[PDB]
Amino acid sequence: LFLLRHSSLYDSFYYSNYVNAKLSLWNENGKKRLHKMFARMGIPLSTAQETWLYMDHSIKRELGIIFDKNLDRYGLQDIIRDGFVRTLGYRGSISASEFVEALTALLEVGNSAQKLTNLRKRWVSNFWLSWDALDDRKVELLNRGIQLAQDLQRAIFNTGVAILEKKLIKHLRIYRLCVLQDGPDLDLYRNPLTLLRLGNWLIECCAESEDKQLLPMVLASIDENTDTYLVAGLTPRYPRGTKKPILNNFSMAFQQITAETDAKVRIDNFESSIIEIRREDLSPFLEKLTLSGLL
Amino acid sequence: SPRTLTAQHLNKLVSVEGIVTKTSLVRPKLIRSVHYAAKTGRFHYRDYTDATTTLTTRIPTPIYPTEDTEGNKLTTEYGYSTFIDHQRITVQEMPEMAPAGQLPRSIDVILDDDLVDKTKPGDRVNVVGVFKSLGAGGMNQLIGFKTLILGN
Amino acid sequence: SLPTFQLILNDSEHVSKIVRLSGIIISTSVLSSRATYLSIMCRNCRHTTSITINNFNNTVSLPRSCLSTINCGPDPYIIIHESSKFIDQQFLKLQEIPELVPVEMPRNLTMTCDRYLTNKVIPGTRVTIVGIYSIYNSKGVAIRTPYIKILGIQSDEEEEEEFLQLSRNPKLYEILTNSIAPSIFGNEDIKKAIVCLLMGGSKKILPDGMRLRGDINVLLLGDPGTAKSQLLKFVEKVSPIAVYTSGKGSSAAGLASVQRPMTREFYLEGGAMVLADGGVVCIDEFDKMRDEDRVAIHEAMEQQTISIAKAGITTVLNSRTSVLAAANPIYGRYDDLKSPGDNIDFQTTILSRFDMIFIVKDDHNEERDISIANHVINIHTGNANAQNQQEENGSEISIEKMKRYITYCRLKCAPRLSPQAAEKLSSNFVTIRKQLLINELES
Amino acid sequence: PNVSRTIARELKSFLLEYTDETGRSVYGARIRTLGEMNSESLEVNYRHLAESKAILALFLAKCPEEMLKIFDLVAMEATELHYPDYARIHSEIHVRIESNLSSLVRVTGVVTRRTGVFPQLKYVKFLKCGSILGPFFQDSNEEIRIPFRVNGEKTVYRNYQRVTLQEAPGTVPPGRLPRHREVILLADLVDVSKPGEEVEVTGIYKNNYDGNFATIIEANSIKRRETEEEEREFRKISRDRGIIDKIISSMAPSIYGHRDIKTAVACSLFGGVPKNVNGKHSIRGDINVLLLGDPGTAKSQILKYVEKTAHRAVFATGQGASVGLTASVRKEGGALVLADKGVCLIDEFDKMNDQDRTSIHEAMEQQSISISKGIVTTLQARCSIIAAANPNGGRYNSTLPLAQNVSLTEPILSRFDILCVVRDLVDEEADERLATFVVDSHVSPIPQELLMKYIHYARTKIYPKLHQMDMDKVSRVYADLRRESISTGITVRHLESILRIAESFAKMRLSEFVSSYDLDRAIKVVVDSFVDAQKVSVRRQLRRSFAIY
DNA sequence: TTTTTTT
Ligand SMILES: Nc1ncnc2c1ncn2[C@@H]1O[C@H](COP(=O)(O)OP(=O)(O)OP(O)(O)=S)[C@@H](O)[C@H]1O
Repeated sequence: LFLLRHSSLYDSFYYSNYVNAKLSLWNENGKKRLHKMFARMGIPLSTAQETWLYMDHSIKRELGIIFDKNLDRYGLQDIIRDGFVRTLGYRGSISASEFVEALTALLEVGNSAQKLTNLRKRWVSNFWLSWDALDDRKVELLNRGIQLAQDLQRAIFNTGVAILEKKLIKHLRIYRLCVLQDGPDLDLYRNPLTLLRLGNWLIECCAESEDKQLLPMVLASIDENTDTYLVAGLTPRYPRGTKKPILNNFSMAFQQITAETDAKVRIDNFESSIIEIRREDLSPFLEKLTLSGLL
Repeated sequence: SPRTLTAQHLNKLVSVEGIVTKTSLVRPKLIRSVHYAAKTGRFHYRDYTDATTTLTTRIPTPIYPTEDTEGNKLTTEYGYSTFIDHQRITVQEMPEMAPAGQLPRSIDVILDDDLVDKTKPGDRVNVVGVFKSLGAGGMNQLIGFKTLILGN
Repeated sequence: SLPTFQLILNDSEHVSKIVRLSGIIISTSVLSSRATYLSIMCRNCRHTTSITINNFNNTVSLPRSCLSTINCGPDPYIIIHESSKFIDQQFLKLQEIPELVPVEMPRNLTMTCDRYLTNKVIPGTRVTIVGIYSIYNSKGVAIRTPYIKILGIQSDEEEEEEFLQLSRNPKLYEILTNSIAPSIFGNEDIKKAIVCLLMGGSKKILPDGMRLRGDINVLLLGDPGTAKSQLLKFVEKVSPIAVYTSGKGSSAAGLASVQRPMTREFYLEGGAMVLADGGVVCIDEFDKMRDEDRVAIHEAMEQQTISIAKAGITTVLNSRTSVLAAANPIYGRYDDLKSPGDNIDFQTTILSRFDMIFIVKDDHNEERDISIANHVINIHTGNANAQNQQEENGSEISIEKMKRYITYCRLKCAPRLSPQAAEKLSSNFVTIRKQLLINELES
Repeated sequence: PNVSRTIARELKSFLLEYTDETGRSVYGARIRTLGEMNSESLEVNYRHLAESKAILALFLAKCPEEMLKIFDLVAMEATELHYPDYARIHSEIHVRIESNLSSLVRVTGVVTRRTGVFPQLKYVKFLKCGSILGPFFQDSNEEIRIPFRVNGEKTVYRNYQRVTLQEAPGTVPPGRLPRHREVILLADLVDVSKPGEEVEVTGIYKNNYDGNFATIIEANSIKRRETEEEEREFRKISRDRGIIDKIISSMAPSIYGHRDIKTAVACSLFGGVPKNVNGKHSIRGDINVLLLGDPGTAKSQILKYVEKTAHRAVFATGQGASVGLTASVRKEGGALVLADKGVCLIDEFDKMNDQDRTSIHEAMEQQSISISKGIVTTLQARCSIIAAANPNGGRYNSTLPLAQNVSLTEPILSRFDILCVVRDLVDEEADERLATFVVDSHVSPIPQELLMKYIHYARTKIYPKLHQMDMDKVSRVYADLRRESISTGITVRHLESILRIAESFAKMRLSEFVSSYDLDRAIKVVVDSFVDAQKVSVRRQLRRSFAIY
């Protein structure tokens, strides 16, 4: 479960990526199922809204037994793990995972070609704020990023529901393909990492699995700078059922299509999975991607 | 000032300024009684105090006496029996002195014998006296300890 | 002398528990007093003890024995008033929030305050109060009124550094006209006069028997559909203390209050100009209003002196307000097609007692029309005008910032005009009066 | 009666296996949803109890007091066998249901003034015999009286309220005077009514013990005077496409035709969204309907259909005969306060004074009216106003304009959004159809129960939004409609009406996204409506309304 | 024995 210590157990599941597809939180059907899980927990709705700090000690000590006695109904039996927890004493303990999510969120917010390079410069500018953020004693800045992580996850799950209603997915046999050509709050989508976790949040959602044949997803967005449309590769996530050394596919395909006429194509992105392409030329890029399919 | 008068600037002599308003009624009060006994042919003596007059917390001695010791008629006398008038008035502070925008709030000060009917409702008066708090503050039988001002 | 301190920290489920909450202050009380330490006395045997008390909200009382035995009985103890100690008490009363769940009449509660919390907030703020929801009994069905004891009220140097930084930029006037109404395009003269209203002019305390007036007045008579209504609402939201009124007829908002009743006492409750002494008054529907207490408004903006000579009281009080108008002429846009007067049916002396008079027109400009169209579609959908966060990064980071700045601005500077500029105005008032001569005497 | 011990086993043979309409244990299927929502209330229909075992109906009229005490506790243990940890919520569920003593009575009335909510002792624990006495029951409106004394702590309370109720002025025999009776509230029913309402309560009737007999009604089930498969079977039908014309076809079958004005009225009650920007400002959330009548029209019958189907409707009279829509302290909210998040019905503007002019003025513009009264509050009003006017002299004078035809002023019209106008001309076949459908009236559309679940379920849930790629046509529509109607003489509020009307069509499909079809229907309803108000020279406007499509 | 209405 995500944002455990600084937020309500309610919002924790509400924004939970793992709980998302299994409970179909975007749809209304699982909503009552979620309250049903709390009805098994015997927790009042108002009790779930309180901050973790002020909740009763009984509710604390009995939390894991209650989890063992309720969550199994929905197939959540394999969750509890012996993961490490830091003790800094007086200001309270935090699991390494949560601090990681907050720091990476601090990386993405909390901050012709000259504007794009200027923005790239600003991305590097935000790195030193993170390098400075690695110290334990400098908590002042850390709490801002900790809360902004919640602001992101809110926008993630929101736009996610928007995508769920239109069903823009092209369920093709070769690979699934999608594109977000328009939507609210597109500025946050500039960071590749936004789309990295965003894609991950989709990839586990559309296919739990949900048999059969997990397929890769395509994603892109652009606002200005003449149809930049960053398209980052995405790979399916197995639900524990590395079964095979599959890893990735795209590097060879990118080398094959970039070896063609490659007009306006920019490999400027350091990571091989993401590339900038004109929409005009993205359509044939897709055609060439579908066939000849290297996979 | 009456605005910062409570709790501290308490149980002392306080100089108060303000407006004379809503003058109360004049009633006289008895202090020293004179009583004549018929058979002994002598006079007597008996006093009574209240919280306005003593300024010190003394045991109150209130009933008008008759037939004290032997059976002699305690005929009371007059003229020689003393009296003192009594009056209470309210003084709110000056309105221009008030905070940003509010209804001014007030207290009251009690006068004594030679100063009865010196303030009519509607004048400008400086007042020097002593902040006196009387009454059993709810420990009688819900917010008590009502106030006034003496030695004026 | 050193008493004991007081710490200050910040329904069936809520009886007497550590709960924080939030509401709005309905009405306070007058500073009252309970007792803290007190000594008693036996009136016959002269036996004295002393008791200090803290929780004045029933538990214990005075005994009825001389206590030297441990018959003077019953209660012989007399409270020594000359050797006692006291604190202050406030007793607020709070009103529910006007934005959520009034689907009713407003409900209320009873507050009670302790030592250093007294006399702190003048009513009208939107505040949070940490409390104890306890129960008392006073005025066989076990009817008890509940209450909340108040612990830790919270209100509504480096800032001076950024204040001085913001004071000297020569683009401050325009950046403030980029701060008032982001939802409203156009109407820039109105958009500018609001800037001057929230600051307030000089205040003269002359040897002359009167003092002059500082705050200004805003009129918005004109054609409907202008959304001058949204502008006056946002004016109320910006200033720290202000009264917004929509017309002459309410559900519940009044204007010198006359309250006659318990103990058969007359007392002064309040009103509306009283809350806005030294603030902004917004009056909508200037022509939809009656002449019943209008006279108080015909004077409150000019000499700051409300007189009351009724059955209860006979005082002369203060009112340092500023009134903001939003009228509608008769028949809409046609009032300017006949003679240019013909607007207030009574007379023009009220307008002479105002400061600024603006006329809003309605002229077709297709580019302006398309711009006002897509500007407003962008306001509703796709948050295009709402880009503001990079604008926050570049201009006017907050509204609450503007409020803190006005609080700092009003009492610090002592403005006055300059002597070399006075002859300019003296030569200009001549030209305006001549302008009226030209339009008047020949016509 | 001690036999209720054995009756507790058998009364659940009715609870969890009530087989009606092919099984469907409504109680057993309901309990999982009751503890799901933590409502601590169970509903019991007197029909089902009278249908299965009427011995309990006898146990209602003869002894309603201890029967509930035996019934709710077994409902508690019957619920806890279903939820293993429900006792952590409340652990107690209370249930709902001279010849009048000791019986349950179905009672009508109107709510007079009332009091606040105070807590009342429920558990009583008591220095004589050393320590405390022990727990005892807190009798309702009576003491325990087991030397000792009740201490402040260790006391579980319960919220209390008594409600005065007086007789309803509607079924009063004409000319007589109403009388009073007492109603006391308990736990989940705390402060349910509100002044200015009617009510139907299910009360048990008692009387006082002795004074040193007044009767008191304790009430169980408040119902106001008029499920999972119920919304999903609902969604199996709501997925279709042709519900647009069908709504108007299912709106009002009494007068048969007039689909345009009926669709506009059907759109009005269905609602709009004000959409307050986060922190910035709120615009407007209502649809304004004006319907210029004609004597000789059953236009009033339509608005009566509006009042019976809709949520909160108070018929505002023609001239001062009633309620008065402006709250005022007199020897207290107006009728508009009653209609919050509802639709009000105000008509005959020809005979309404300035009081109504200020109230309606402010309410449809930005929702809140202020005065020159000794109390200062800001109560808002989110009513929806539907009018029904009447022309001056003739029903339609001449080719002269609408503003010349009506006797109102321009800004009051400016507050209005849609103008549906009917026409009176001699049509032979329309009279034939009219008389024949009248005969049918004295003899495929949605049944009225489903449409009422439709609008109530929709307005609490459907939240329309819009994208930025389709409003450019709309921008062009406003630009041409304003810029071309310059020669005609126009409403900027109608620009906001475009989204606020068009959002209801997405509310019709419950899709949350505004398709192009919704904007096209909104344009095809608004533009021609503005067209219909002119002179015979409207042929030009007809000849420029092609590009409009 | 005085404050909000309406014919
Ligand atoms: N830029 C805008 N210009 C005009 N109206 C707008 C604008 N943006 C939103 N609005 C809305 O359109 C409505 C138009 O009415 P107003 O501008 O209030 O007209 P009005 O002149 O205030 O009429 P009143 O309030 O009786 S004087 C506003 O109340 C808002 O709801």
